[PDB]
Amino acid sequence: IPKRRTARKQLP
Amino acid sequence: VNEYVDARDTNMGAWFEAQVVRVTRKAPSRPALEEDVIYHVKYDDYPENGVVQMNSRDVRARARTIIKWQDLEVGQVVMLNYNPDNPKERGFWYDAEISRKRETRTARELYANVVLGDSLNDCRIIFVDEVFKIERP
Repeated sequence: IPKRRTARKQLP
Repeated sequence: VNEYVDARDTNMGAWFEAQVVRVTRKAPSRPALEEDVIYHVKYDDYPENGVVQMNSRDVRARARTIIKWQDLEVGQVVMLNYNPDNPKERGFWYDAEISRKRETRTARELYANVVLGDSLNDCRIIFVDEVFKIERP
């Protein structure tokens, strides 16, 4: 499957 | 020929692309527990977080099928993109239930109840062309 467009998880 | 899965982080409630590394047997910690299987997963874009131990509920086949805008109905449970702390920006993939759909010559708006763990009712979904069907059984 083509990779989905997702934001990056941020730290606290 | 593969073998592709989605992994749900248990604290954000969102699904991320991942792979299964090991399957191990979790002996019951108490009499009120049965011998269940653990899935050891690693996130494709977060290999710094190492391996995570999850249960079959938080691992499922990777989302492959987009539901076209014209084929979205109120009441369907889908995986869509949403950012809770910046609703106007790109976010993460959560399971949601479509609550409202509207279309005009100018605008295409969709509202859904986003599951994060808690639930968020009537979230304005930005990416109405990137709504995935949840793969089962």
